[PDB]
Amino acid sequence: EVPDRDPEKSSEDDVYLHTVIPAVVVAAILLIAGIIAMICYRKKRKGK
Amino acid sequence: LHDSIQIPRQLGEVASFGGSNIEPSVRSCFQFANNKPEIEAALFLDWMRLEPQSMVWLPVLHRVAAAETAKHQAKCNICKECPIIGFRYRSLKHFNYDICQSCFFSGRVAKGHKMHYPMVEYCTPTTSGEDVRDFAKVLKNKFRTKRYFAKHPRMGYLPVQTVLE
Ligand SMILES: [Zn+2]
Repeated sequence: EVPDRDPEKSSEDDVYLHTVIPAVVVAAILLIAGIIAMICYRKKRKGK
Repeated sequence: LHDSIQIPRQLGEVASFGGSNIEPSVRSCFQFANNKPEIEAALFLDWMRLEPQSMVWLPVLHRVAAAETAKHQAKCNICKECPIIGFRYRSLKHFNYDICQSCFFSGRVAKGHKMHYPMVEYCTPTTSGEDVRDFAKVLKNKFRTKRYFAKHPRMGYLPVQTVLE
């Protein structure tokens, strides 16, 4: 009793998730923050 | 009306506001009030809230008093003032054009552009919405050429534009 078959399809998905995704989300956060700041920033006249 | 125009008479400029003749002001105020027998407070308020010719020296004065310590984030295209302190004047048929109050009243005529075009007056520092609206107005005017209306002589160009505080 010793069966051995090798259909294993290894793929480097852990590295992609650990590396690309955090920087993509950081870039998205920075972009939305910049756009919001530019739309805002002195849209209101504080009279008196 | 007479007591009010007494002050310009002291300084010898009452002719601009129509002179000592107060009767046309009464005629205009009664035309507004459909010849009402009497005039109340609110009617007078509404009558003067539309820049009456003889009374322009009351609001403008206060307006000047409201723009003696205002600092804008801009520059004067003529004398290279940075920043403008006091009034601010923005062009409408041009881009990135601004001039200070002294450069406007005195007439520093830089070669290339004249000062007989519509202007916009700002006392308080402007906001982003005003800037983008001015941009849109300039863009719209850029396609409304061929001199629909022109005013070369001065004749009195006091009510430039209202800021509505
Ligand atoms: Zn200037």
